[PDB]
Amino acid sequence: KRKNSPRIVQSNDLTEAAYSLSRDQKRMLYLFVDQIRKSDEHDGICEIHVAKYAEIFGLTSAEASKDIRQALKSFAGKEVVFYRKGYESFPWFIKPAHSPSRGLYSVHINPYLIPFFIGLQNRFTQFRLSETKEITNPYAMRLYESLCQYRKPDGSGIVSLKIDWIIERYQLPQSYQRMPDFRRRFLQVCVNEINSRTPMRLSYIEKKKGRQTTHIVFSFRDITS
DNA sequence: CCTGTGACAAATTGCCCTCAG
DNA sequence: CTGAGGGCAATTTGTCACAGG
Ligand SMILES: [Mg+2]
Ligand SMILES: [Mg+2]
Repeated sequence: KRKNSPRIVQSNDLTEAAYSLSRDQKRMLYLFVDQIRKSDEHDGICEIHVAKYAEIFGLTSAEASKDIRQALKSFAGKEVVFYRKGYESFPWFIKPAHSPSRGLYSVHINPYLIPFFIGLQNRFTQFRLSETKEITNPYAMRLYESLCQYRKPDGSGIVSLKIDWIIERYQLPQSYQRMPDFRRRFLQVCVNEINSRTPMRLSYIEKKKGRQTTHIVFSFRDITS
């Protein structure tokens, strides 16, 4: 099969939020949201084990330590903003991470994010973790999550996304407001990298209005077709 | 206006090595 | 032996000048 990798289940509000995290931060953010789904009333305290992280992401003990230490530092000052319109901004962490023993980090998610993570019925995105552990460009990650929000059961879909919305929720660098660059350094990159490192296969077409290009119409099928 | 491309810069990659318990 | 450190060269991301439809 391919069903042994953990099932990531995030609310569509998180899928659509505007924030900025590295690949490495997003890698961890998948793990945290997994822990949180164990509540009979959860508090926002998560733990991270170097040794297991290495096995999941195919990295050496030493380099897995570099990756974790450096991102935990980079969280501070980083906000996530939720919409639906609507406008709300929260901090990811409320305390610095730390290590009570070798190999172990304790992080403290803002408890208020707990409902935005768990979400509402028939209103959520889902994907296996194995589906996304070989992506490098975090932007390629954000797009894949989005596509997954519209995946039918047979692993196929069609969705049109407006470009001014991608620049906003995915918080793209300034210069990609000039379409030639948006084309070259974001769209063609994140599409090839999905085609290569995920079980999804993707094509696209550009919706133009006047001289301006305004929407990307993404459609895809699953490799097991 | 729109487009693509060449050049330059600043950032991320996997990889190497030392050293402490 | 693991993992907390320091470091590096090659490749990928981000910016912007110039040329043409
Ligand atoms: Mg990054
Ligand atoms: Mg790394």
